[PDB]
Amino acid sequence: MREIVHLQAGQCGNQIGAKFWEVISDEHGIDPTGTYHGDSDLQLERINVYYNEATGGKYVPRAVLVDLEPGTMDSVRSGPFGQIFRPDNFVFGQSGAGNNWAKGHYTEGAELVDSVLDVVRKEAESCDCLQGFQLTHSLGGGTGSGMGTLLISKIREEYPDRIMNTFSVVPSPKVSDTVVEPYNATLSVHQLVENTDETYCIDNEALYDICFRTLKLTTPTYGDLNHLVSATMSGVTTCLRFPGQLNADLRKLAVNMVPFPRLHFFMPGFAPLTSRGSQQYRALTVPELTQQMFDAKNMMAACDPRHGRYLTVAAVFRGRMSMKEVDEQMLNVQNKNSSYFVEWIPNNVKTAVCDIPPRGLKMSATFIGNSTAIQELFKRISEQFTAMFRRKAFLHWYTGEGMDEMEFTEAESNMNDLVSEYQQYQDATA
Amino acid sequence: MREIVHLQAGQCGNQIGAKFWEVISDEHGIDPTGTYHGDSDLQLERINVYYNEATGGKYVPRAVLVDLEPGTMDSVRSGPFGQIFRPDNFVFGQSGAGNNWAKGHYTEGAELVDSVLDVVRKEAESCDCLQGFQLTHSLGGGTGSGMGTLLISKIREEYPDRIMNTFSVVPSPKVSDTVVEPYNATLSVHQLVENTDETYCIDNEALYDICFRTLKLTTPTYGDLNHLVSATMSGVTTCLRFPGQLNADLRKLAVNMVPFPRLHFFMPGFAPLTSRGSQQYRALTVPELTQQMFDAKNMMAACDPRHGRYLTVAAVFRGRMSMKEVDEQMLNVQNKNSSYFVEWIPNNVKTAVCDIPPRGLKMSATFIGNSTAIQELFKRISEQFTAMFRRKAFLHWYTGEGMDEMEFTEAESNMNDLVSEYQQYQ
Amino acid sequence: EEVHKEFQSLSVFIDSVPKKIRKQKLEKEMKQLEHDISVIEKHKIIYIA
Amino acid sequence: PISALPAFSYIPPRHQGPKERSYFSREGQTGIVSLYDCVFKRRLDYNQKLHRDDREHAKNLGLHINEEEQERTVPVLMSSVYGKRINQPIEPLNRDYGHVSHVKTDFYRKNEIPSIKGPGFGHINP
Amino acid sequence: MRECISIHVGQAGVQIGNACWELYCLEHGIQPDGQMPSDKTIGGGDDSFNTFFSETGAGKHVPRAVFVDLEPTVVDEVRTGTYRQLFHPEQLITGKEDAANNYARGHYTIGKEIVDLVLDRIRKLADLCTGLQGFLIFHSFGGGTGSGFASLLMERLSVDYGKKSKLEFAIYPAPQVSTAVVEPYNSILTTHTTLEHSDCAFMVDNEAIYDICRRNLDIERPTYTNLNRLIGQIVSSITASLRFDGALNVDLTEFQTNLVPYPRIHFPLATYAPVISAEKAYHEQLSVAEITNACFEPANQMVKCDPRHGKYMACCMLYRGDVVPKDVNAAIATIKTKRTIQFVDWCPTGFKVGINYQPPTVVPGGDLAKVQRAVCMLSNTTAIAEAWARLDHKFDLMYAKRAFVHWYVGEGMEEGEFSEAREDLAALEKDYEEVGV
Amino acid sequence: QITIIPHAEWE
Ligand SMILES: Nc1nc2c(ncn2[C@@H]2O[C@H](COP(=O)(O)OP(=O)(O)OP(=O)(O)O)[C@@H](O)[C@H]2O)c(=O)[nH]1
Ligand SMILES: Nc1nc2c(ncn2[C@@H]2O[C@H](COP(=O)(O)OP(=O)(O)O)[C@@H](O)[C@H]2O)c(=O)[nH]1
Ligand SMILES: Nc1nc2c(ncn2[C@@H]2O[C@H](COP(=O)(O)OP(=O)(O)O)[C@@H](O)[C@H]2O)c(=O)[nH]1
Ligand SMILES: [Mg+2]
Repeated sequence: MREIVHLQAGQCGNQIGAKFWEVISDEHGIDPTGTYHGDSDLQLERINVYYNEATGGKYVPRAVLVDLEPGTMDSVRSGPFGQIFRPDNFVFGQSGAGNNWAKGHYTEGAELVDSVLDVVRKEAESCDCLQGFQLTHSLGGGTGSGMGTLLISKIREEYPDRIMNTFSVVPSPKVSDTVVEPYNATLSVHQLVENTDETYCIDNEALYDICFRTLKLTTPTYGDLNHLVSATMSGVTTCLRFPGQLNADLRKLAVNMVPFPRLHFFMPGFAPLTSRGSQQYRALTVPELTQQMFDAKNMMAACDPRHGRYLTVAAVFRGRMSMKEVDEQMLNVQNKNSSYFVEWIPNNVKTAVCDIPPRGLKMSATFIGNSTAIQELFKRISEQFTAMFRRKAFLHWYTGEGMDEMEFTEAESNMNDLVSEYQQYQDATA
Repeated sequence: MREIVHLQAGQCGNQIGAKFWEVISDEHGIDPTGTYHGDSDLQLERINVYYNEATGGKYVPRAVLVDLEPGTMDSVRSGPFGQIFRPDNFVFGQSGAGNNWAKGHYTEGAELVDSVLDVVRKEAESCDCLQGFQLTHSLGGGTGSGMGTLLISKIREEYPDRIMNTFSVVPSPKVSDTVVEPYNATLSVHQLVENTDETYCIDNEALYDICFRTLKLTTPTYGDLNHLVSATMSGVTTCLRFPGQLNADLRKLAVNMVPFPRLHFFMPGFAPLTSRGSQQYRALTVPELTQQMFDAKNMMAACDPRHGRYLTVAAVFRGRMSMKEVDEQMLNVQNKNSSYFVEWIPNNVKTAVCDIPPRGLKMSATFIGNSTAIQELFKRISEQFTAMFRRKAFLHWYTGEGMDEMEFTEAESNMNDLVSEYQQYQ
Repeated sequence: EEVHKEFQSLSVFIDSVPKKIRKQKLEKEMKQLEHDISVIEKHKIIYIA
Repeated sequence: PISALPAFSYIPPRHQGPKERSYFSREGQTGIVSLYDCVFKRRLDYNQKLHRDDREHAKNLGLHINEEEQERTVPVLMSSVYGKRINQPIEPLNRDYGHVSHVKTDFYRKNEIPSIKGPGFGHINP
Repeated sequence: MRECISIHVGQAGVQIGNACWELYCLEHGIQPDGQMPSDKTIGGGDDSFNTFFSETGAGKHVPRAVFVDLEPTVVDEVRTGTYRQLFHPEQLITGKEDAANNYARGHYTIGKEIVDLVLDRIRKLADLCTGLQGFLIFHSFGGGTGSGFASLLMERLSVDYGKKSKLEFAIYPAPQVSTAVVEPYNSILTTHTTLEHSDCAFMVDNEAIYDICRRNLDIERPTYTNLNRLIGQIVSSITASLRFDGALNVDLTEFQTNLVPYPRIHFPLATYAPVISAEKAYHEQLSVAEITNACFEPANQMVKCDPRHGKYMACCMLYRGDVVPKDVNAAIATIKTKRTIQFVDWCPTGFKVGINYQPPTVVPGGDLAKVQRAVCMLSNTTAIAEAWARLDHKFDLMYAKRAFVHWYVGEGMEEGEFSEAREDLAALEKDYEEVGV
Repeated sequence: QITIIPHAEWE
């Protein structure tokens, strides 16, 4: 009826997808075996949006897990919810790309994209009415930054009308673990802006800052980051999964969120994040939820929104509640921070409601923002990329894969033009 | 609806504020857990002036605790009622001031002030209608006499209409534990006079004096000093929290004690301070308290009101009586000691009665008076400060903070101007 | 409570490593006890072997 | 410590003994027997009368102060003093001197147009 | 049909309303719920309880009062009192912050927030009433709200209702005992509006009821509630002609005409008789001559002034209970044949006699013993102006040195209003002197 | 609608 197909690319994408499937299996009450043991009827009413039926009352995740290295599949299969995934959904090559975007995109991607397209077509013709594709990768990988964009191109050719959204892990300038990371970033961002309906930019440095200060965990593993990303990805589609006072979906948020096709980059945020010390002294209310989602520290991205202007804001609420506190609070948060919102769009805030709370909690809120500050991180990727490219460094690995010299120039030109129009939309008069 | 934010700076103010939060918890019925075990539901009607609410009937104090040293933080953190406060309200620095005012006020001040505004803001929009601010510090420290003068400077710009009251502790020359004390005090009094609606001066030496003679306790610790201060603060706000025959608030008095904006230093007093063996030979009657706060020995500061003229006088009674005799005793003492009152203001005394009595004694009254005796307190500081400043002793520490020498002369000039106009009003 | 009161008695600024480990010991007990009371509230009937 | 133990401070948690050892009466429990239930078992619903869930009894919900004043033999609230002993009997009310509107109760009627038809059953027999 | 509207403002107004509405409800038989045990049906007097109460759809009786305070607790104690369901909820009007003994704050800064709300409420009660007689408005000169908000509200009501009469009952600051130090400023600034926007006012000082309650009633320890009971009994004596029939019923306009010789002279003094306790009432026979002689004693005046130092201009007797016009005539002849009592040369006949039937009742927890007859006296005389003179002296000693001026100035009024009001009060005292000539 | 716990867990 309204299905979602979960694409999972690279090591980072594979891990966050495993965590996300774990979280939504917890919400829908699915054991690691495959049976349903939840209590409420509504826990199994729209289960068919992530789960495909199998004999014996089983449910299989509707995900495609792709990697050029077979190693991460062993870890995924050895995870807690490891045997829930169908073995035929695993698509793996024999050798990776070694953080090489060109190797991921052109040389070694060409053999595996056929298998990915085969399994994706089988999955797509499974569901009767498919809402679209939801992909998880990192722009600093070899495969997710590489062959993932190629898959995005092929799928955007195959199914033009379906909504596709990318929960993309963006590298930070402060903390970096790869040197050709700017190369992969500038060769990927061009693909995302050419065919992407919405991108959600997640940054590990910002997630680590959240771990340091907001929750105060001493040893933040990557499981914490993947749990937070899973919470965000659930909160995006809770309204589609469950009934609410004011229902919505991916198209509901996207059509309302994209004033112009070139602007589709969004920063996410999760409201109820408090330390175990902080749980004792708190009055859990929509006021405090709004304060926590509107403070810029809680932001999941590496950009402070106070240096830009919030183009548009969407809030999806989870749990039972009364609309009036929300409407007055979005109104007054529009009123006080008048400078941080644009003047050419009245009522920059769009709200959606779902009645069913997340498991283990009563209230929650997910914030999706389009603001001007996100062009900062793009300009810093440009500052790194031009400084590395001016000396013609690290290019022989790419040039051995058979592409020209002009693709870097056109990608840099494209992202420069994007930040140019972004800044001109910042500087606009009503 | 009518709220108070209780700031907390310095080691002195933190222990004073810790004692205060214990006492009023024992008036509204809050356990160290933080639940309401109270018997009267009148105890739980107006608890939102001091306390914020949380899930499950939890009451958290509206106090922002600040100090430049985290060590004193652990002490109140280890106190009996240390468990009610919110750790987010615990904001503190790493290096102390070493009892240097310019270090607090300027050098180590800029970093930690920004953090404390956010929480002070955060409590402010939590309340719908905030009456004003409460802050406890000592005028001899490095933070409370330092930072504390900086905090009140910013909030008066940010909340001009709101009333700010300060239970500032004033050093004594007879018993002194600081030698740069005249330097930090003279640079503090200038900050209060330009921005303060009302100030209370409290001296530890007279608090020791009351314990030695009025109470005759063998070993008065600092805990007994803090409670006596604390009971006065509860006596200020008892009419705000609980209804009484002639209700009042902090603004009912505020307009009533200030004839001119420069004069806001007052004489807090507590009425039922009796020795231990005296309770046997006693019969609790209203004139007994009337005789009790109008002796200067009950005064908690270090100046004799018999050496000045009482400008304004307040006696806020707490407990159930009737108003007829207390007006007579108001009128009796005004006609008797006419010389020590000013002539240009007939009816110098303002009275208020709140019905709810304190726990442990039926009868309690709080005396707040503005008299000319306080001018004997600033003059004694200038007698010390000028001796320091004439030889420029202890100057390199303050001069090491980058501040000029002009600030010393203006602060003396302002306090000399203050006592000059205070003298012309005598 | 005693675990959380101990958690409450804890120092706000935790710079030392032997502090940083003794935070976790409580949380290991804290998660355990919360888990046990959660499952016994699920049903009033306890059919056990 | 023992020397740091205070000289006169004796204040327990604010609970009183018997009704004799209180300015008030009717001692009762806190109402909560486990702070785990207090902290964790919070309420999923929101009450519409209250604007803040924390302000549970902001509009005097489930509080019986008037009942407690009538229970206790003396009015602690001094405004509760002015009306307490109305329940005691007072001089019977005198009523015979008070205005009554004969003009409106007799001259002015509602309807029934009596003059036109008189075919009524059991009437005009004075 | 005779109806009167209460505008009680201030803590004093609210407490006086408490006392008065208790007195009215026990006078008429209203239970605290709002249902009398027998309404209409068994007999029933419709005209008896519609001067103060109004009928609702469920047959409940609503008081015709407005309680206004800028501080919450004084009205919150009523909202939680035994008459919570008797009063109307929207009738009780509160504010978040008060004037804090500032006429300027209660007049220009804080009053304008809720002035529209109180005036719409008053318009609703005026809609409810069919024939409105007047507004009884209760306040004090000392309190900031009770001065500033009262002045602004009655200056609004003057243009809202040109003819509908206004009876101002207010607490006058006492000569010696005082509960504030900024009260002379507020009283002086209130006096302008009380002169220009009133028809009859009853400024009373607390010390007189203190000394009367001590001397006659033998209570060594008086409280505010006893004073409030006495004031409520005075108001009930005033309204007895509207509530219950009499041989000579007197409407409010009757004594308004027969108490005000000149438009600027509208400040009478009220007295009540008899005020005795039960133990002494055991022994003393009570008659018309004795009670009317008790009325003329200067020690029984509710205002600290000696009428022997002035001259009576007009006097209104309101007899109540079992009284007989022959005894009234004998008493008035006895009074007129006294040299100590003086009258102006332009008033050979200076008396307005009214007589009712129903005796005053006694309030539970009250102080007065039951007496089958009673009387109230409203005397317009010139001995009152010395209180204004001493208040002017106190204000002048305040104003020579500009004390407490900065509070008002920072509020934002213009300073020569102080001297303007001083000049107006000097002119009023001069006019009283001219009539005394 | 019944809790089931293992013996080791219960111990
Ligand atoms: N007779 C009488 N006088 C009262 C009573 N209550 C207050 N007053 C007088 O009112 C004066 C002050 O005004 P209040 O009514 O108390 O307060 P307010 O009118 O709300 O004005 P603010 O004080 O500014 O809040 C005092 O000086 C009292 O003498 C009362 O119950 N009976
Ligand atoms: N937030 C987050 N990032 C991860 C995780 N695992 C890997 N990454 C990021 O992924 C990047 C490496 O991606 P890579 O393995 O080369 O992708 P691939 O080449 O497509 O397989 C690193 O910079 C990591 O920061 C994870 O669990 N969480
Ligand atoms: N009354 C009282 N005074 C105290 C107490 N503790 C400390 N003081 C005073 O505080 C002063 C020292 O303050 P300090 O710690 O330097 O303040 P800070 O620099 O602002 O932190 C001393 O002169 C003491 O007399 C207390 O418990 N009660
Ligand atoms: Mg008042």
